[PDB]
Amino acid sequence: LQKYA
Amino acid sequence: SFKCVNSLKEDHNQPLFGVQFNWHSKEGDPLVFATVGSNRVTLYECHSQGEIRLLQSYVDADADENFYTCAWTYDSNTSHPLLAVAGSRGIIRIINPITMQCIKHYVGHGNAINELKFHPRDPNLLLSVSKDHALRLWNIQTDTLVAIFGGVEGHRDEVLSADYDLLGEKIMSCGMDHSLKLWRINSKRMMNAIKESYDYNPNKTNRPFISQKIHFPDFSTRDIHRNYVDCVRWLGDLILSKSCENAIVCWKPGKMEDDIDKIKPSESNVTILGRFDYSQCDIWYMRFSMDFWQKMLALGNQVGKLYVWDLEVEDPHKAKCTTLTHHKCGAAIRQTSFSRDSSILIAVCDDASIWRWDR
Repeated sequence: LQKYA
Repeated sequence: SFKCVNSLKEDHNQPLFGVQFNWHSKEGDPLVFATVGSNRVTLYECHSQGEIRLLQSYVDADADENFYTCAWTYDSNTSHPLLAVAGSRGIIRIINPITMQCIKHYVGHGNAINELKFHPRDPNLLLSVSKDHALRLWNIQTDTLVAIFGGVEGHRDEVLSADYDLLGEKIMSCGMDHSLKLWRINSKRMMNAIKESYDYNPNKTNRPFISQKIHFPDFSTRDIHRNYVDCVRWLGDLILSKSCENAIVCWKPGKMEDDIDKIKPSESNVTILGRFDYSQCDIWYMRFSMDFWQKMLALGNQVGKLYVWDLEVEDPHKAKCTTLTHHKCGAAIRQTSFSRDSSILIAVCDDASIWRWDR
């Protein structure tokens, strides 16, 4: 799970 | 229908995490919007032929600040618009948008502030939601902390978003614990606390102002999404919320016929009224927005595509989707904003770009 692509 | 008329990029090349049109702009003045990213907030004016005219920024003295969110209000005595901004430092700044002076600031949250929202009927009541798992309600007329919404029955991880209902009688919050929680602020306790916050003048008394500690939501559910819930909005008595699962869910507490104001804190049921699916929005902190009248909803995804749903239909699941793409818009869209007359839609991106769509 990431905040950035 | 919407057409892309212009784009630009800010010089810091960092993500723009927020964008908001000023819906309190005066009659006959041009439409103005704010962007937040890096350690700055910037205002722009929309003009003819797609022009996006750069005005002036506020740049934080701390190069390590990162602003995440902004929200417009106005000064209740003078009518002049004000802009609240916050982010990783957990400091709320109230900015005079004319001069971009910081008028005052508020500290309290234990960590980063992920969203700011102003009360729909009271321009002085500011809600902040924080990485420290709490929400805080501020009165920016008397500079008081009215209430903290937290406790072990509050959120157990970062709060990512919240929204007031139409009349500002209740708040729905959401965050990393996968939950959505209802907090009523028209209780006798909270109405009294807001009234007392208006009567507080530290130059005329010896007491500090006592904040309410609200440790129990009036409803809670983890049955809508299965991951971080990063944006929530009331649609009348219904809720629109999203996670990073490529869906906005339309739902309500209780069973189909249950009145929202009869929902008890032990309510175990929810009702799903529809779901708007889309693609390629697997990262978190991606916010949808609605127009002033709540006739439409816009969301960008992580490869620069815009989805716009027409909600002017008899039931939520009948919403009509339109998509907007541009071959040069390929970075993640963090937030959108409609102008108050709904004639312009702005999207802001992880590569510091700003995209203007005119109807």
